[PDB]
Amino acid sequence: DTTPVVVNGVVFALAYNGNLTALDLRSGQIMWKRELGSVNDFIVDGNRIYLVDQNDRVMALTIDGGVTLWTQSDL
Amino acid sequence: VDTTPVVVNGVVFALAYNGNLTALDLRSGQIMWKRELGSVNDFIVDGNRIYLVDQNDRVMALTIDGGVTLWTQS
Amino acid sequence: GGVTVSGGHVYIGSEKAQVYALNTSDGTVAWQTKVAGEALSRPVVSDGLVLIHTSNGQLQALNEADGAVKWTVN
Amino acid sequence: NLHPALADNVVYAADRAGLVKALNADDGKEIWSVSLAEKEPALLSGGVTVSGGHVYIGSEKAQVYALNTSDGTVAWQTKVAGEALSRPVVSDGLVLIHTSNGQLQALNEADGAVKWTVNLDMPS
Ligand code: NA
Repeated sequence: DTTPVVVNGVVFALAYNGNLTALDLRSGQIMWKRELGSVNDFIVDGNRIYLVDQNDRVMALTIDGGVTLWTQSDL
Repeated sequence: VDTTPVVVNGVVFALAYNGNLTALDLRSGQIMWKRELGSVNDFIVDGNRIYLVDQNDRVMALTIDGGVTLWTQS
Repeated sequence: GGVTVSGGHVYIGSEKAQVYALNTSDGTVAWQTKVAGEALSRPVVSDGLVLIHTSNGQLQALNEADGAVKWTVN
Repeated sequence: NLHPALADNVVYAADRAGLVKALNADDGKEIWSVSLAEKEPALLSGGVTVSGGHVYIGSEKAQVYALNTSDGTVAWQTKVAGEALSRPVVSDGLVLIHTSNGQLQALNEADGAVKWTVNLDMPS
């Protein structure tokens, strides 16, 4: 998932190395960054970002600080 | 070729690997129309039309409801 | 893979021909359905249905509430 | 060859060789047609994205083009950090480009100047 997504002045972008970054669209200043592993896809919805990796581990993070809300890995 | 389906007005559009396009009724899965024409690679939908592009960059406009070709340009 | 969100559910398809609905609140499994093949596209949600296009060339619609297969085509 | 776009009843379509065209959505008549070669192909890959009287297209030669919707002439052309394989995203007067070598760049819609560059790969 390499096309950047923009919601409310904030850019969410995924690097190949599983780095997920939230930036201010105007300045490019990083609001938050999470170092993850093997993230294949993500989506922004309401107050959360939902991610999954190749291991079918699914996470939710806050849209504000990229803070982990929950993790599901027993799929 | 993008394989993920698109839904517009209760109509599902799905492109297969071979460039075959299918339009199905969303509620029943009932096939409305199919075009096994060309190597279509991409499409975009608006109000009543779906626009297909092929490998040769040819563009065809079809109606969403009937799969009727309104025009083609190459 | 692929992940989408609708109606208090996170939907995810897997290579293992499984589709999961987790609750957006806590990530607990709402439901789990075996599909016709490798689910290698984002699930697409519309009108209470979760559409799954498989590498198998199948197109299935699963109920949003319980994950039951409403219809299967192709 | 690339992802086509639709804006104000005009279909904008491009191919890898560099052919970009704009067609009336009603009857398919060609409003304009233009080539971004060169002979030597332009290798268009990222696009097409339409916004602000501009058609934005990225290429494998690390270029981002802005064409005028009016006549298909090149409004601007910007050297980016790596191959522009994704669709440009437009927001708040900025064109966002994710390059194949992990850079995220925001370019001005008006003149294509890179306003900022972030290394997404960087360990942090
Ligand atoms: Na949500």
